[PDB]
Amino acid sequence: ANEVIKCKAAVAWEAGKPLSIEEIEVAPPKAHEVRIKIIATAVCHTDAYTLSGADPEGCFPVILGHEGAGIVESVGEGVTKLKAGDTVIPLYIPQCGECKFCLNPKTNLCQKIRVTQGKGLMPDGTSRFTCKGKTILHYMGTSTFSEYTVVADISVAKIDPLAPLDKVCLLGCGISTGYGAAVNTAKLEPGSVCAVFGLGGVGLAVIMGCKVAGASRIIGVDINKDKFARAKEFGATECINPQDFSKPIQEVLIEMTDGGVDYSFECIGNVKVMRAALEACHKGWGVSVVVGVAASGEEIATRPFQLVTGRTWKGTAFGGWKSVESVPKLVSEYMSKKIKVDEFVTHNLSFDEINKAFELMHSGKSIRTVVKI
Amino acid sequence: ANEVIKCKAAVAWEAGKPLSIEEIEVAPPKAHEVRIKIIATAVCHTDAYTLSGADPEGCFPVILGHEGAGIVESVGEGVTKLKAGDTVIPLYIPQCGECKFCLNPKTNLCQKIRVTQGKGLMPDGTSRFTCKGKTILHYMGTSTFSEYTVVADISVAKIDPLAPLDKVCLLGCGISTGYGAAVNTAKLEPGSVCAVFGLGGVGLAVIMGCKVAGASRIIGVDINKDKFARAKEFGATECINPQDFSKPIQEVLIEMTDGGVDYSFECIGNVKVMRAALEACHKGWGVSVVVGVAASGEEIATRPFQLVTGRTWKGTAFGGWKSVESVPKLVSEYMSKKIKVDEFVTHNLSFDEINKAFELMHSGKSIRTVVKI
Ligand SMILES: O=C(O)CCCCCCCCCCCO
Ligand SMILES: O=C(O)CCCCCCCCCCCO
Ligand SMILES: [K+]
Ligand SMILES: [K+]
Ligand SMILES: [Zn+2]
Ligand SMILES: [Zn+2]
Ligand SMILES: [Zn+2]
Ligand SMILES: [Zn+2]
Repeated sequence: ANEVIKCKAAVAWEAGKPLSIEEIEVAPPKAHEVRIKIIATAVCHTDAYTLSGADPEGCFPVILGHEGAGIVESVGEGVTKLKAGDTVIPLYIPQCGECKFCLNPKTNLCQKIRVTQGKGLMPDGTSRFTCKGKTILHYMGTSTFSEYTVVADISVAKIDPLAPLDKVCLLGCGISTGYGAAVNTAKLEPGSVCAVFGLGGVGLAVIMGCKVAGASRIIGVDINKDKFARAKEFGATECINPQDFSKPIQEVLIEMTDGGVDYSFECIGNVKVMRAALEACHKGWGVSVVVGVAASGEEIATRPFQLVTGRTWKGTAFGGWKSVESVPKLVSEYMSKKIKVDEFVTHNLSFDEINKAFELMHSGKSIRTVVKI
Repeated sequence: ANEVIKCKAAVAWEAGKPLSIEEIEVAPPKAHEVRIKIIATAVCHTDAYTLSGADPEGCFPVILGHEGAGIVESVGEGVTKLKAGDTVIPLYIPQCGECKFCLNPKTNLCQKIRVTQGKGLMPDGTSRFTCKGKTILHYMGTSTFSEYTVVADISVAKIDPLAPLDKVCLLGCGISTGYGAAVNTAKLEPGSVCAVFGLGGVGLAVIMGCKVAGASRIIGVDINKDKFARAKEFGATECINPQDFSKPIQEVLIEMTDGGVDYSFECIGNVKVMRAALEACHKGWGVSVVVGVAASGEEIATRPFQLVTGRTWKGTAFGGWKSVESVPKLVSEYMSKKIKVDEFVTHNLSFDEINKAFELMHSGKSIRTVVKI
């Protein structure tokens, strides 16, 4: 049958500390669970956020990581859609396909296993990870920073067997979220004028999506000019540095587009930028999409007049993609060269050097660092 | 040859004081202007809001009133589509039909004459009103509180000649705004679950709209239980008084609807309630609409999480109706008994008793008081 697996994993023993490569034990999959051999994983700002200890919802010890790609090692009882050998991507936003949310076309926020996932546990209320006699928690239902992870069977996307995993693992969060924010949440029309705040991975995917949608103008906004070049390569028609102006960035964009942009996207998680992103939208029909995850407690604000006169404030989680359905298609779009993925990889590292991925993120030198398990 | 007209008008010489019935002069229509004989007018909370002085940009002396219906008395140079005798409704939201706003299907906010109108002046930068050697300012481009008023030729809706003016004057604002908020802004689908905050004329019109759109549950919310009976009559499936509960109203609504409403409308102009209305919306697809009625002066707020997890914050002005082409149709819908108007009229007064219309409103014992000129 399926035996316990002894492998390595990057364990987060405590908030504020770097990850530790430990020898852990991964229990076999129980009913409706699948054990996956992680081949490649990357670091998202959210992983770092939780690791810092700033996340009031974060618990330790825990195995982080939610951008990964691997191969099904084994499945539990009741699982028939997935089998050993299947090429897959773990999903932090599952798709049971039977709940109120999955059944509603307007959302992708499946709630079937949210409760247990938030507690870093499998649906049955227990963890599949142990290390040196201690229970180690799951993270975002994925825990991709391990040679082997166990996820709910509704948290799995079966993808093209030929997809390069050291690439598509990025579709686990960043690229998909940004891309979807443009084509799913905003659904911008050809010819639209867009503004993108934050030119990191997510921001670049937004630009990518805006270009796929046929936007006439895509204005990149970032205080770090070093990110401009790549933003342009992705489709940005122009980039502006807020520090180069002496007035509110909103005013700069308004004057720059004769009224404001048709669509703006905040990809940083900064509440002040979110407000500016909203107010930079054109009167009457402007739409602003919050893609970034702001620190707990922080709240956004603006004057109701902004909404009364036509602006709309929206947000998105994982680009609004119903995970199980979409991810395989997104991988196919990458395979057929409809969207870019490779362009997001700025660095490559081995599992033992996973901490450098975190460092490269803070230094803001990279977009995405792919970790080879 | 149009001459100066000596007539009666309700002038607001200053804020915080009752309107003064004065004898004024109304200059003839200059190029592209229309002089209308007001037959009936009503008082909207906005009129009282300006009068109270609580409005930052409120200027005096001025002739208030923006809910009116009348007959074209004469037209200025260049006016070809309108003539003496035409049945009309003045519009505070114009429709030049050629600026970028009028040409865009996503908005009704024509900007052609915004600037001058905001200053209580006609497009040429001057006022047609005078009284006792003093120039009196126009209001919202309509100034219906006069036997005769002059408006830009793009601020005029030509309506069905058979329409009872002592009725359709309410379509100048309140009814149209609430109704449009439901069918244009929200565009709620049949079966939708709704919540309406503020059960005044606007709220009742929103309820009527929700009913026309085929909403399943329509929850009226107001701290004044006296407004419940009429709300039910308009279609509210039930009403709740926030004061009958300890927990925040959004928590109450969330509990009542197993997650929150699909659409919520704030019809009071209170930023705290606006936040409640937004958070009272269901996760994933909830949409809250701020119905333009004030200029609160303050700001609205919430946690980005609300938007990230699916809720959408919108706003509306005059229900998003492209005024010149819509008002006539709304009149036709009332004529065809598709929508209600008569049910909004709770009191009737003569022009001389116009101040009483303001009293009935502040005491919240009334929906709409139609003033017969
Ligand atoms: O289903 C739910 O209740 C909540 C779903 C959470 C989705 C919001 C995304 C927050 C940031 C994490 C992903 C980006 O790194
Ligand atoms: O400034 C513009 O272009 C359009 C105007 C936006 C104002 C919204 C209307 C609110 C006025 C009070 C409600 C009617 O008494
Ligand atoms: K759109
Ligand atoms: K809708
Ligand atoms: Zn992420
Ligand atoms: Zn589900
Ligand atoms: Zn116009
Ligand atoms: Zn009004």
